Amino acid sequence: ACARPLISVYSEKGESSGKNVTLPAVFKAPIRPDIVNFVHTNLRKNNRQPYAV
Amino acid sequence: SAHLQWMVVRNCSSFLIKRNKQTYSTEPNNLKARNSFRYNGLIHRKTVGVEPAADGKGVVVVMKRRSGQRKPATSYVRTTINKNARATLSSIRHMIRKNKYHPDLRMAAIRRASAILRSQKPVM
Amino acid sequence: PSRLRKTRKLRGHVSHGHGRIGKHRKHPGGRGNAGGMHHHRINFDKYHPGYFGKVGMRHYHLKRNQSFCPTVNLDKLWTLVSEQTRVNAAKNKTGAAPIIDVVRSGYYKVLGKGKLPKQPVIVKAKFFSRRAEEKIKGVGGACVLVA
Amino acid sequence: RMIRKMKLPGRENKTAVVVGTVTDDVRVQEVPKLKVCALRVTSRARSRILKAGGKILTFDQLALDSPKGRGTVLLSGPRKGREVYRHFGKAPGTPHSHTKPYVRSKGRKFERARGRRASRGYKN
Amino acid sequence: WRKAASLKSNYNLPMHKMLNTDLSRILKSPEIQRALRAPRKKIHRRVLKKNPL
Amino acid sequence: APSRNGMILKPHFHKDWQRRVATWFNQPARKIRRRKARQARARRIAPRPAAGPIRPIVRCPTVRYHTKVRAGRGFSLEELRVAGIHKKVARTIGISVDPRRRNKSTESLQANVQRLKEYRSKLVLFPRKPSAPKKGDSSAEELKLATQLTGPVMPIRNVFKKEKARVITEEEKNFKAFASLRMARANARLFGIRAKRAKEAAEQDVEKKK
RNA sequence: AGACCCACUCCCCGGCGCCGGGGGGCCCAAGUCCUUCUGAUCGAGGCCCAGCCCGUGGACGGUGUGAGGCCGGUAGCGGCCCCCGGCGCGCCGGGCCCGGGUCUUCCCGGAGUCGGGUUGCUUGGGAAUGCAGCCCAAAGCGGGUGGUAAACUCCAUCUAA
RNA sequence: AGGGCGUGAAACCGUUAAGAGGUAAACGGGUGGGGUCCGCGCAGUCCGCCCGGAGGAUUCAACCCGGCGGCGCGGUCCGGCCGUGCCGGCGGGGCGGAUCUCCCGCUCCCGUCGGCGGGGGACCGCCCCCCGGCCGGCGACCGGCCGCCGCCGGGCGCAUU
RNA sequence: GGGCCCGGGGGGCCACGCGUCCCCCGCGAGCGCACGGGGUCGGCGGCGAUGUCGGCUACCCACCCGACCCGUCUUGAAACACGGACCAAGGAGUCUAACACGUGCGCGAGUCGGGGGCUACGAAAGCCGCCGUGGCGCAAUGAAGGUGAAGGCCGGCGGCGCGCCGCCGGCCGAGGUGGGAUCCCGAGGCCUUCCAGUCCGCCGAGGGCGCACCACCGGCCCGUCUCGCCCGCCGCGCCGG
RNA sequence: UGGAAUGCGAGUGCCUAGUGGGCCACUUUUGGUAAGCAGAACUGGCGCUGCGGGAUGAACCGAACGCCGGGUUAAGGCGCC
RNA sequence: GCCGUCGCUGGCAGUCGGCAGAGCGAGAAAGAGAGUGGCGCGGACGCUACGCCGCGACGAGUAGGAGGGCCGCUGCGGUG
Ligand SMILES: [Mg+2]
Ligand SMILES: [Mg+2]
Ligand SMILES: [Mg+2]
Ligand SMILES: [Mg+2]
Ligand SMILES: [Mg+2]
Ligand SMILES: [Mg+2]
Ligand SMILES: [Mg+2]
Ligand SMILES: [Mg+2]
Ligand SMILES: [Mg+2]
Ligand SMILES: [Mg+2]
Ligand SMILES: [Mg+2]
Ligand SMILES: [Mg+2]
Ligand SMILES: [Mg+2]
Ligand SMILES: [Mg+2]
Ligand SMILES: [Mg+2]
Ligand SMILES: [Mg+2]
Ligand SMILES: [Mg+2]
Ligand SMILES: [Mg+2]
Ligand SMILES: [Mg+2]
Ligand SMILES: [Mg+2]
Ligand SMILES: [Mg+2]
Ligand SMILES: [Mg+2]
Ligand SMILES: [Mg+2]
Ligand SMILES: [Mg+2]
Ligand SMILES: [Mg+2]
Ligand SMILES: [Mg+2]
Ligand SMILES: [Mg+2]
Ligand SMILES: [Mg+2]
Ligand SMILES: [Mg+2]
Ligand SMILES: [Mg+2]
Ligand SMILES: [Mg+2]
Ligand SMILES: [Mg+2]
Ligand SMILES: [Mg+2]
Ligand SMILES: [Mg+2]
Ligand SMILES: [Mg+2]
Ligand SMILES: [Mg+2]
Ligand SMILES: [Mg+2]
Ligand SMILES: [Mg+2]
Ligand SMILES: [Mg+2]
Ligand SMILES: [Mg+2]
Ligand SMILES: [Mg+2]
Ligand SMILES: [Mg+2]
Ligand SMILES: [Mg+2]
Ligand SMILES: [Mg+2]
Repeated sequence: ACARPLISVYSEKGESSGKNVTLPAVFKAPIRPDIVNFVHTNLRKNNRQPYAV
Repeated sequence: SAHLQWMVVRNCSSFLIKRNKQTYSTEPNNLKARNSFRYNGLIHRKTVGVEPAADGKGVVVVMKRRSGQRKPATSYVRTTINKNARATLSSIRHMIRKNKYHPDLRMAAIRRASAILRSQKPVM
Repeated sequence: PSRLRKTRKLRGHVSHGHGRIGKHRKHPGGRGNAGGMHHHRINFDKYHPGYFGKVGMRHYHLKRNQSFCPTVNLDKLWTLVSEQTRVNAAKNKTGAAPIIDVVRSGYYKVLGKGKLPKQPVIVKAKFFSRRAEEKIKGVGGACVLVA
Repeated sequence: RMIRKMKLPGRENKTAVVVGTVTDDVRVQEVPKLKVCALRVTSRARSRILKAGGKILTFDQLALDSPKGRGTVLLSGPRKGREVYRHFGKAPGTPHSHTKPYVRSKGRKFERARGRRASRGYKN
Repeated sequence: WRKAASLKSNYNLPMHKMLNTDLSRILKSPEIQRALRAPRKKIHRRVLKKNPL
Repeated sequence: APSRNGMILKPHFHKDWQRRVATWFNQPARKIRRRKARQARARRIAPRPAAGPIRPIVRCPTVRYHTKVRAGRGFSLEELRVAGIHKKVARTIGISVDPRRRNKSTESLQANVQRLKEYRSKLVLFPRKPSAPKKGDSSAEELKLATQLTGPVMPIRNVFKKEKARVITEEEKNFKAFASLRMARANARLFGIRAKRAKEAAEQDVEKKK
């Protein structure tokens, strides 16, 4: 959880443009499928429209 | 890691089939289509896959290389083997035991290979 | 969610979990806090002593801004200034003590809980407790009053 | 609390272990060199421990360093240090019960007249 | 991890609860493997009781 | 009916509260509308500042807030008079006026007087007739740089006078903070009765004297 | 208002002519290509390397299923045509003959209302928060308020009818 | 699908077929007999190795060429990125600081001397970028040579394989 | 009878090397049968394509044993207790607010932007930080005025007569007793031809540091009471500590 | 020499529903001529509970219940049903 | 015999293979320890660890509580 390799940048022709970017730290952050499901569950309720008889 | 990735997909995967009190995995390089940590074909650094060749003759043995783990384009080495039945199995046994490449999948790979070759014989 | 609640498991069970004998009637015992000095006296006496009666003077038109007086103890006193403020003062030699102005931090009175590090300090506040001033004086500091 | 319990005689160079969170204490002035294993350490507690020269571990690192837990000092936070336990015990309206009542407000008018002073009915 | 977020007023990456998630490397490591008792993998099924008399 | 230990609750739902529920489902649509009226107003008065007239500094009342300053309603007539701005001309050039407000102390008066003079120094004034400048108007060179201002004009901020470490004296070390406070409360509490006793005492002895 | 200084020419009204958001109408990409299932199909297969064609348009509806490409539409700081509006620029006839600082002398306020008693309602407003009836009924450094009735006394704060 | 016409349930009814019928019917357990259908049964499984007969071939092992891959404590190969590592930096900078500190705007005082507000600079903590030294990963992170092994393609092996 | 059934002059022993000292007088190899860690046969027979084989359950019928009609109130229902002729569709613990405890997640002496603002799905999502005002938490206590959360030791002086109180300077320091998961030391001890003595491990009498928690005893803060002697001063007080 | 036998792992904290009509039997027992009456104690039951026996039956006797095969019983029985 | 529940808070990461050596159920503490001197290329299944395996006990139920439903219904985000 400390490796930050170099990521290629590809040209529009689908080839490695020779440039590189170090992998951002955010891609090493903990993967929490339950924090995601909690957050997705509750945020998706926020674009609802009320219904009532 | 494999164990971390297995905890994300053990019960949430497009390849997961739950039906008739059974469970299967339809992803490539799973030797038994089994929703198992051992036989999952995506989460490990070293995986073995056996498929029928594009034409119904011989099998294709897929091995995951060690370097390009994050590079899907060049991660799998595919070898076609179209010898007789006993020679096809002998190659797979050596491709696994001699290289010490996931030795715990030796018989699953050999059992899967015998099943593809059998299915390529003329039907009666 | 309603799928996780008792109602779903109570389908098919007559009485819906309220009993066959006592049933679920509308308001047995009264509505709200009825019966405090009556059929509900034990609960009130047992769990809410002091509930009934009157105590103390009335004060019409209380304005809670007049008694605003946030307090800070001495054990938290040095957090009101940065860390380098304390280390610089502790290691300097001229004997100069830093000024901690608790009003700037949103406090008025200084209380005495805790102990101070052996480091002189000048404290500014509207109010002090007697033990706060002694403890502040025990480390070589002084208390400064502001209006 | 961790500094106090790790200062008892004969606990030098022992790794403090807590299955939980290590929170910072602003009331502490000097932080000694600690080795700690915790589930979580607050952002400010982490800086203070390291700036003092200590070492922070995870529990997967305690195993590779102390597989059997040797040289460890297992520690726990105050379990009764919660507001709820101020409400447990003899009901507030019984003799010598120092239980905290459940009131919506605190002040002269809120449960202090009858049952709490002899001048109003009684006290216990 | 070393540098707080620049475009968020006060934010930093969430800390890892488990730094090495490779459970197989941990378990197979020499250090843990020295502390273990030998496995007891022999199965002792039920013995049918025969009458000694 | 109460059940074991529990708070005694007095919900205020004994009226027809359902007839007067105010939902907030129009909140995002209100926020858009308010913003759209801020933009059309900013375009309408440009290059005048979108925020509005410059407000003064004032100290919040009560002892809970008097350590803080904020934006007041408008500058007072004494402030404008000392700053040489006509009260009726003040509103025309972006300055707010508050005839009600009184200046009790000089320092607060001066702070707003200086605030006005700083504002008058930043004012870029366009001539009434664009082709016919006049006495007070800004030069044509600095009109090409006149751009609308966003946010409150000269925002008001609470600044603290930092004091450096100084060696504590024996006079300060000797000061008694608690005793000084307790005696001060006593003196301000017994002042009226003490003065009464002194007056009566003189009367009692005087009749003995004369 | 008078005096001494200082500074002033654009501000609007009725007409008249010229110049740069809103409503209505009409329009603007691409398969009905080749086999094929069907009562009919919008279905299925295909459409060279490349990948049928358009795509800022793959919302939706219609059409004998199930349609980006058959039609209407959809996208577009797209096109054209009418009308209303707004914002600017000039002319005619009008109105205004306009301001600031300091001194000097002057002038300045809402009454059957306030306030008081009592009654009824009302309020969280408690020796009475507000309102109303009846009685009493003002003052002018006065009057109102200053959340406990009242006298004496300072303060603060506004200026009702 | 025949104009209250999509589908067309249940109750209830007509008829056809089968079975049965004096303790109302119905029901549980246990068999039995008869039907409707199903096995799309009716000379009964399949697989590995071995032995033997008949044959038949993109003929085996071993060798050579080429490609690919795994591993190497290559006891210490070269090149690399690279340490949420540690040391030395005249290193070139950002962030923060209730750590200190020549320039300026306004103001009190006589052209002088002070206060507020606005700016450098030093300092400290952290971070990024540059250079040298140790150990250090490359299993969330690789290339070149060498070695071993494995696999495939092509030769050669032409037959007790 | 008991004394490995004491000692002396035909029938069963889970007796069977020896140097010795002397009480007394550390590995043989095979093979095989089995009352031996739960069943096998390395045993057989008949029938089989147009009327026969298998088909639990399922349709109809029969017989034997069993068998009162449900829901409900009720001590007690098959009841001569009430609802129920039959079939379809509909039909009853919800939502809002408040509170309590439990659980999960985030951050943590803090935490929360919910109101406001900025920048098709989107009325969403993202940002604010001199938007954290504010809420809850971080301090209690008293009707209130108000007050508001450890000490000891050393040296000197002062008052009383070695001890006490008031005052000055240096040292240590957030209590203790009992139990207490875990952790720590380690008498002794864990074998291979035999002796010595090492490296890593491991068991362990006894002894320690002792988490949380509980019981107990101290202490500290606010209200009240009783007793009592002092200390401060710009205000010498019906003052303050 | 953990200082009688026997048996058994204990302690502890929160939240908590339904109930708050009961009725019956051995023994003891109050009122009443008595009652399948009214009222108590102890234990056990029925209520909430099927099952073998008492022909039949809330409580009696035996015994308490996962779906089964074999064996043996209890209380009760063995002319025929 | 079989089903389930409960308990053993039981066992399995040791699939440690020709870079090899198969064990730790056994009456009675702790090492199948490490040293220094005196031909073939072969070896079943397993491990959705929320999984798999073993052993022992047990199983009445109204009011009521709790758990699990790969029980069923309608719509929404993903996926097939
Ligand atoms: Mg039930
Ligand atoms: Mg009911
Ligand atoms: Mg209930
Ligand atoms: Mg009830
Ligand atoms: Mg209710
Ligand atoms: Mg209740
Ligand atoms: Mg259509
Ligand atoms: Mg097509
Ligand atoms: Mg369409
Ligand atoms: Mg198409
Ligand atoms: Mg079109
Ligand atoms: Mg359009
Ligand atoms: Mg008026
Ligand atoms: Mg009324
Ligand atoms: Mg009322
Ligand atoms: Mg008053
Ligand atoms: Mg039809
Ligand atoms: Mg139709
Ligand atoms: Mg119809
Ligand atoms: Mg019809
Ligand atoms: Mg019919
Ligand atoms: Mg018939
Ligand atoms: Mg019968
Ligand atoms: Mg019958
Ligand atoms: Mg009923
Ligand atoms: Mg009855
Ligand atoms: Mg019934
Ligand atoms: Mg009857
Ligand atoms: Mg009835
Ligand atoms: Mg009826
Ligand atoms: Mg229905
Ligand atoms: Mg409750
Ligand atoms: Mg909670
Ligand atoms: Mg929308
Ligand atoms: Mg009742
Ligand atoms: Mg009775
Ligand atoms: Mg009775
Ligand atoms: Mg009942
Ligand atoms: Mg019972
Ligand atoms: Mg029973
Ligand atoms: Mg009988
Ligand atoms: Mg039986
Ligand atoms: Mg009989
Ligand atoms: Mg049960």
